Amino acid sequence: AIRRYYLGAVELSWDYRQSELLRELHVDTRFPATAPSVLYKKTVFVEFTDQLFSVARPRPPWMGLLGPTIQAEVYDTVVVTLKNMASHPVSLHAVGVSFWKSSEGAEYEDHTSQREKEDDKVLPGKSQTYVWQVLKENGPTASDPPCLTYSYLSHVDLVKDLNSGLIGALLVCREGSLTRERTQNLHEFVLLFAVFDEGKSWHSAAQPAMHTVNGYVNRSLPGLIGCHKKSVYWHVIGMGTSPEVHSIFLEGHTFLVRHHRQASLEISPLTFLTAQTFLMDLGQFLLFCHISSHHHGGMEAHVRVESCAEDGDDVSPFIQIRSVAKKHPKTWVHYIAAEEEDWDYAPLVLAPDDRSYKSQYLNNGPQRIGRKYKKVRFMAYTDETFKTREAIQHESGILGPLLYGEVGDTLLIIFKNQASRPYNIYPHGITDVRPLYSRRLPKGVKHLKDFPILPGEIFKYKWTVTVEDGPTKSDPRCLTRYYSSFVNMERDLASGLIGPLLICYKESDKRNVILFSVFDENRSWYLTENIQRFLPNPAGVQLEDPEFQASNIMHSINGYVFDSLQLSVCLHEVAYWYILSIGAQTDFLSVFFSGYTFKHKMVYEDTLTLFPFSGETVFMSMENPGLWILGCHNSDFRNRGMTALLKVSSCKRTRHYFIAAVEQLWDYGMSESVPRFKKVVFREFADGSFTQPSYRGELNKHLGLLGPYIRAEVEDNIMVTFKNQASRPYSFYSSLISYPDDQEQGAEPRHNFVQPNETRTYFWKVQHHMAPTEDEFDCKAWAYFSDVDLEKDVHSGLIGPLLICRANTLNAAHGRQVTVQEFALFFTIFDETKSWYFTENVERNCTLKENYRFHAINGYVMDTLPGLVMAQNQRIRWYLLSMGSNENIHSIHFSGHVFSVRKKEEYKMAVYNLYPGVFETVEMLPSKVGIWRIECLIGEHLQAGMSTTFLVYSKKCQTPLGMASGHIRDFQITASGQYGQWAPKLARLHYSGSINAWSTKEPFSWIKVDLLAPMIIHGIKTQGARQKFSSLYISQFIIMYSLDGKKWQTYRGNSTGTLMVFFGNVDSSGIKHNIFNPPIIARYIRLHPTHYSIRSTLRMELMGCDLNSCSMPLGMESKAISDAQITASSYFTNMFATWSPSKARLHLQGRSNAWRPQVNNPKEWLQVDFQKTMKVTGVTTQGVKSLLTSMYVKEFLISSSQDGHQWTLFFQNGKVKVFQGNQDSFTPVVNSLDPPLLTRYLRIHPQSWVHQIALRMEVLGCEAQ
Amino acid sequence: IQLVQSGPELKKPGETVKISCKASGYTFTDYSMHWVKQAPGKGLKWMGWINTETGEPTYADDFKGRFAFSLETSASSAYLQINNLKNEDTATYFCARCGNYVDYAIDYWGQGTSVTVSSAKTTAPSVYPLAPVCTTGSSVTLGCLVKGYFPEPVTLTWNSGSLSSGVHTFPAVLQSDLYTLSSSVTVTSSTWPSQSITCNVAHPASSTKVDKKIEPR
Amino acid sequence: ENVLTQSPAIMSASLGEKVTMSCRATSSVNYMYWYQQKSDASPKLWIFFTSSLAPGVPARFSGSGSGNSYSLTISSVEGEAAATYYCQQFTSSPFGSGTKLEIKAKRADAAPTVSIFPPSSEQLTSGGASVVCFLNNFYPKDINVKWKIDGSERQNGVLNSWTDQDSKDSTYSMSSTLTLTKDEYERHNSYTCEATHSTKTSPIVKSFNRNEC
Ligand SMILES: *[C@@H]1O[C@H](CO)[C@@H](O[C@@H]2O[C@H](CO)[C@@H](O[C@@H]3O[C@H](CO[C@H]4O[C@H](CO)[C@@H](O)[C@H](O)[C@@H]4O)[C@@H](O)[C@H](O[C@H]4O[C@H](CO)[C@@H](O)[C@H](O)[C@@H]4O)[C@@H]3O)[C@H](O)[C@H]2NC(C)=O)[C@H](O)[C@H]1NC(C)=O
Ligand SMILES: *[C@@H]1O[C@H](CO)[C@@H](O[C@@H]2O[C@H](CO)[C@@H](O)[C@H](O)[C@H]2NC(C)=O)[C@H](O)[C@H]1NC(C)=O
Ligand SMILES: *[C@@H]1O[C@H](CO)[C@@H](O)[C@H](O)[C@H]1NC(C)=O
Ligand SMILES: [Ca+2]
Ligand SMILES: [Cu+2]
Ligand SMILES: [Zn+2]
Repeated sequence: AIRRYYLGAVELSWDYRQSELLRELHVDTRFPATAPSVLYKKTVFVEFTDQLFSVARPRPPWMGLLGPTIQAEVYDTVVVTLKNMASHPVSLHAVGVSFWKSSEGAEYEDHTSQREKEDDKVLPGKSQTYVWQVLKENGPTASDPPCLTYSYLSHVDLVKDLNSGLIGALLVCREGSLTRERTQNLHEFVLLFAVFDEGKSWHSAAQPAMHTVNGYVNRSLPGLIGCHKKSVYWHVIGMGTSPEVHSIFLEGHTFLVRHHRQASLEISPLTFLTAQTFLMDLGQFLLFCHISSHHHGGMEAHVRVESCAEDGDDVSPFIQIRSVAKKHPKTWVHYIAAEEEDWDYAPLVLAPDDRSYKSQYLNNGPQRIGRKYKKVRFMAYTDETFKTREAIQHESGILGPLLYGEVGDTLLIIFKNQASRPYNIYPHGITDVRPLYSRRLPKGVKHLKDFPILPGEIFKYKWTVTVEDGPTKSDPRCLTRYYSSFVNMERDLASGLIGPLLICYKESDKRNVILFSVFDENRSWYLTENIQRFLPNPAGVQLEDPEFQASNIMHSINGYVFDSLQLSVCLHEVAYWYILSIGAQTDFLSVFFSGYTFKHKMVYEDTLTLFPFSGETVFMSMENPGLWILGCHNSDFRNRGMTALLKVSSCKRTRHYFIAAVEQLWDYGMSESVPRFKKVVFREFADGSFTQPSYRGELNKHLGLLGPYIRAEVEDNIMVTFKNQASRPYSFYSSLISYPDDQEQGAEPRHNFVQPNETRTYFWKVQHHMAPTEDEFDCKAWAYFSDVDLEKDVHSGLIGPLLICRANTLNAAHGRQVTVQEFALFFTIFDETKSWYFTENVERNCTLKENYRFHAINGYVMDTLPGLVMAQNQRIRWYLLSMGSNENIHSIHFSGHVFSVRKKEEYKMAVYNLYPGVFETVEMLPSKVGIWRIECLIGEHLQAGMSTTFLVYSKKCQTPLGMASGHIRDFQITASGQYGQWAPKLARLHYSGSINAWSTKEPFSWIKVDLLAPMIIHGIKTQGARQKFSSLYISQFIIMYSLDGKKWQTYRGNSTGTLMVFFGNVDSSGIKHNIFNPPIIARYIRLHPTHYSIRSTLRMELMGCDLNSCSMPLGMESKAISDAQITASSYFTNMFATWSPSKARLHLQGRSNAWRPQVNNPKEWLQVDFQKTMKVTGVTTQGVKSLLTSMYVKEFLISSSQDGHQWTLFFQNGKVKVFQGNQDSFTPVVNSLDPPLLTRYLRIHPQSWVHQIALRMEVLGCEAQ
Repeated sequence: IQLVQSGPELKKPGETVKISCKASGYTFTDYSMHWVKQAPGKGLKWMGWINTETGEPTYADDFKGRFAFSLETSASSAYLQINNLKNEDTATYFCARCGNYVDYAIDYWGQGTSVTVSSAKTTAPSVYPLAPVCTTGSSVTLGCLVKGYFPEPVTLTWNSGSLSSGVHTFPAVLQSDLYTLSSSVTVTSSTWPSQSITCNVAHPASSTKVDKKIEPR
Repeated sequence: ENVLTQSPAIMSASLGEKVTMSCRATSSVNYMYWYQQKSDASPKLWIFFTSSLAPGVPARFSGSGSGNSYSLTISSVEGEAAATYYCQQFTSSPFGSGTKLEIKAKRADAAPTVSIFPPSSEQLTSGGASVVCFLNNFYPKDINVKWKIDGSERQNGVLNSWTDQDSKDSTYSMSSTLTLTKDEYERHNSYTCEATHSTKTSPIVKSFNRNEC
């Protein structure tokens, strides 16, 4: 149930091409050879068999730069001894597991002891061990693979660490990995698609940037051997400190990440995906990057399946297919010509302007043809004459016939070329294609893909659909792939050849299609022939200028740019949507639908990401009349062409939210280090009488720059009255707005858009579709913003959370779910130069702008965000959201924490890649207690400041802060208004006498306590006093608190309204406990009396804890500690009773309710076993009063141990702290130990008492080791 | 603990005028502060406030473009420097506090200031002692009519804050470009002219002091 | 924009009568405050935080409420606490105080005490003088003051000036001062001053003549 590991760090030589260099464990005769090949310095992790770090275990070449692979399971432990032997210090942050702050790998605004901080930097020599828990919650879920992809690395400096090569491998399986893993089968190869950059490595001081796969560029990776007809598990771990992505294809295979078909393996910064694939073939294959930007010429490696010796249940394939139907697959009848025509990218043009964006790309002139171009399509014909065309249609131009096929069906694709050049026809995603009739190849044609059909040929292709290229019962009915030519991929693509492919399952029949294409006419074979025909001048010349190219990169929707495609669908009607992104593009498209919500991986989303050369299938229900545009979400597009609209048209209570849009002045980091800037936000208000912006506190203080929670269940209503302040006009769009069917006549473009200082109300019924699925969580996240300029005013500051809770779950008057502390995170980049309010930001007197880039979570930077505080064993529901441009592909990570997400199934994650626009919900429950960090794991974001700390605390650490005994010293107490000789220091609870509390005649009085340190606070015990007969006290009061000097804010916890009114005492002697679930974090705290009785008098005590939650009852009183762990030197044993050492529990009662030594003397003692190693901050002692004989211990020393024979007494100042104890039977006495001690066995020795030695106890402590 | 303001000024339609508000006996820098407007009619009209931790004031809506709020940390005081003083700026301006924290209210006040819209002179008064009608009863009434003075008022009492009871000091109706008030007191036939009642009328804007005693004819 | 309306305006009370005054406001607030101006004095804090009383107020006062309509109740009012009352709120900006509110106690009709005065020494050596006339301790402040000289009268020139409700008695007094020049005095004979109240049908008056006393 434990495993042992050893490891260090070493600097060496590495080249990215030739192997055999990663074996410097025995010196070789290779030093003369200092010739191109190219070499740098790189540093990595190195394994060692033993504990003296000299026996260097060898490694295989397929790993490459990967640190030694590490394994564990549930109910386990992991003991790893790191030792830096290189130059720079290294750490060891981990993901997926469980550690105790003594093992993190990063130091931040943690307010923690430095003993728990040396793990944050391991420096050369030395050692420093770590240990990880892999506890209950970290285990894998059901529909999860047998094992899960996680990792580790040094976190001392992210930008330099990952680019110097500090990285490793760390899978974690469940109880079920001990089995003899079939050594000639499973194999389980580990891959790293890392982007490396020596230009900001550790050691470097215009350097080269590199796309490697485990460290190998240009098809240089050996060692990849998997068996024949048996699958293999891909443990992919994307890196790259730069953002960017890698749409990764395997030459002739698909993938089985999760439960859906995947041609591409779309990775992004720090992804953690586990694919599976079947190796049905023999021979050698390639795995390359299919990005249009061929800087990625390195992301290519070699794969060879081979034969083996002699299918055990290891998630044996699950795409089961057989017979639940009736009819047979039909051989299909298709005739396709690749002939030539001319194309208008906007047959509905207009406006011959100049300043227009639609002039460069479209307006025909004497030197820019803009509008019409000569291309080459895939035309559909009815027979073999190829001289009668199948009815071509609008709303699917420039493209070829729809090509449909079930599993096992047959497609007879007959191809005739009627063009000036040889073109091909070839499908994607399908793994089975050969000529009809024959099996074998032409002449020297190693693979049919890139074989040209001559201008006149007639070739008979036979496509057949297997299963290992289709659905899984999980994904939608018909995944989407493409077909076109292959003899010149990029150019044939830009020439005009394109066509659709569909693979369905049985158990306008299939509707219309959409291709998002960047048609690069500038590489068409009909470039030098498009001039000689269309342009009025020949010797144009001088085209090397970068706006002749941007005069015809026709950013098109199908074959139509600038609102030229106008398809039509009625109301209520249901439409599948097969979407694709093929073209130049280079990157991914964040497509969206104005006022429409669609279903993706059987989940509901607002925006859908589209990788290059990636088919994604969706479907949406049409129940929103009007006229709706499309879009791209990714910046300079749309402007440049990509539009097309839709013209839909026809053929218990309610929750009220008064919202406006004001403009504050924001500063992201007053901490650390300052200019203050001007943005525009939303704020919850009170009335249309817009005077009282409802104050956001406690439950809404993490929000900061975000708009307010607008909560709503399903089947109720959502009224959004929205008045607009500000200067420029903005709006309120949701994609959940559902205007009723109004104004027939013709389809009207939806108005929205309110001029400043004007009001518009929104009122729509929440439908079931906006709600979360039965399979989903309790409350799905939705986006909402302003639709006036969805890019600029989004960098200005208008965004918020629209939450749709499900069923009768958002209860009470509070309008929250209350069973869960729910938070919202917003990972994006802010660039003030696009803001509407940037001109006025010349805030100085009288040139690179790199400090206007704010990598800001919720608008904070470098731990500056406060308001993240969650209960211990509570379930928390996080909401991650990414927006902006395509740089925002954030890898969200909670320091050491693991979370769960639901998309049809419930999987498990530690880092989330937040693709922009998509809004997904996650949940988690935290175990370890303290303050942790929330980061975006992208290297160049942590140092740019994208980070904030979040505290989890103890819900059962209540210790008197010190008002009583005097732990709270006398100078800490202050107040204004004091009447006369009723001093604020007399406010100590249970203190009577002549004068005995603190009063004040004055009206607006208060009283201040300084805790000297940022302390956690868990409640206030409020009393009063008596002057002869009149009971005086506080009947009603409210709370103030601060943190540094004068950032004072009120207490509005547990919603209620404006702020929480506390109820005071009622009598003199009577005590009142005003707890608060939502606790306070402060050090200065003031109380304000609102309704006294005669005079504001007060006798009090504060209930609190330290910032790391160490003052916990371990289990003495609550009987969580077993008696077999509680003994002594003896025990008063006889017949009247027995005072067993197991009877000395604080507050434990009985006729024999204590421990008593059989002989009284200053030698006796009592001992406690913990069976593990724990931390202790104090003891609490308590005597007993049997009969009329009071029995307690007046003084006691304390000694500690790790074993059971050797003891080290508790010292202080110079000698041993004689802890003074009880003076009565009842009242317990705390003695907070200082310093705290890490221990396993604890002893207590008396030195003096009363009558006879007797005691009950409870130990303030906390978990550790 | 008090708010000692300055005595009222006198200006012409549209100038520059600076008041004050010295503190009490506490830490002035921590606490907030308002100025108030109180016309000879309406109940109250708010002027504004200033977070006097380091000086960052605000304003109300009715009043814009012709006011000011400054600071003097030394003597713990706030100012009101009114420019472009239009004519209807004729009202009593005050001083507030609110406390140090939650919901700013009011704590103390002080004396006023108001000399708007002013046209005329200034001058010392004209103390005229009064006389009785001849002999009847033991419930005689006595006065101290003073008429002929501007910037109101004068230290008007009897023997300077001593033997004085049953008085009705009357509002000085403006007539017409100069104020005019009267005094009042009642005594029984066993007080005067034995207890030497001497009125006192000391002007403030001219430091004048005119005490004319009472005696019958 | 945050408007508070005071209800009622000014009421006719009674020395010991349960009387309340609201202060309803368009914009709704959470915490309310009240202030008393004792006849144009430097105002004073009286109720703070909705209902509780400040240090230094006869316990006969109270009042409360929440939201859109607050109130100020008094059990037994006395002429002492008879002055002006404004409500003021703090939930936004600006903090528009209420309109107006005042108290007039009970007590009963009070005949005016009468007295007339003559010119002075250095007074009649200044182009005239003044004939002063007083009405001290009466109720209610309803009133009428006119003059008569032998027969010829004069309505302009009277300097009438009421006071405010008192405390020891809640009675009202009033000043009056008309004058002319010197050749009105030694030349005209009589000199009378009237006081037609709602207590005495014919006014309680005094006598005349330029010579005599
Ligand atoms: C201010 O607002 C906060 C809201 O955050 C309130 O805090 C909640 O207070 C309630 C008490 O009123 C707490 O409720 C109790 O929680 C316990 C948790 O135990 C387990 O519960 C589920 C079981 O499925 C587990 O999933 C979970 O992980 C825990 O392990 C429960 O034990 C309690 O349940 C039952 O208790 C008694 C039995 O004695 C039953 O009679 C009850 O009917 C109930 O079924 C109970 O649910 C709650 O935990 C607090 N919130 C959080 C996040 O912990 C404050 O009360 C509120 N205060 C004020 C002044 O307004
Ligand atoms: C919203 O509209 C009101 C009404 O016009 C604005 O009030 C004006 O504010 C300016 C600013 O100083 C004044 O000069 C005008 O006198 C005001 N007009 C009226 C009729 O009172 C208000 O300022 C507007 N809000 C914003 C944020 O511009
Ligand atoms: C990889 O191939 C590219 C092709 O352009 C070349 O420029 C680069 O130098 C090569 N690198 C290695 C290590 O072979
Ligand atoms: Ca640490
Ligand atoms: Cu990021
Ligand atoms: Zn790549």
